[PDB]
Amino acid sequence: DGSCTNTNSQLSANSKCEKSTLTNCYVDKSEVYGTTCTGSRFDGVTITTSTSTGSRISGPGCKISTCIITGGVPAPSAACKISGCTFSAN
Repeated sequence: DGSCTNTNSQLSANSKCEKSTLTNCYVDKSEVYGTTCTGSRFDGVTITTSTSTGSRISGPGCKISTCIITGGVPAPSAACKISGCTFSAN
């Protein structure tokens, strides 16, 4: 019972708790769907089940699609669909 799905990190206590957390995540008014954390930072973002956790993710209307790890890095996610998003390391 860690606030919906926050048992170690912070999903903004107001986003989409559709996935537990590891020990390094602080989102703000966002929407994630079965997404992993491990190491990353969110803030005003609407993403779905995505393995992107490295840098900070923000967007008043950002839309991601799965993709892979992040961290201000492109990574092998050329197949990822990101539109209207602002991120850069965490």
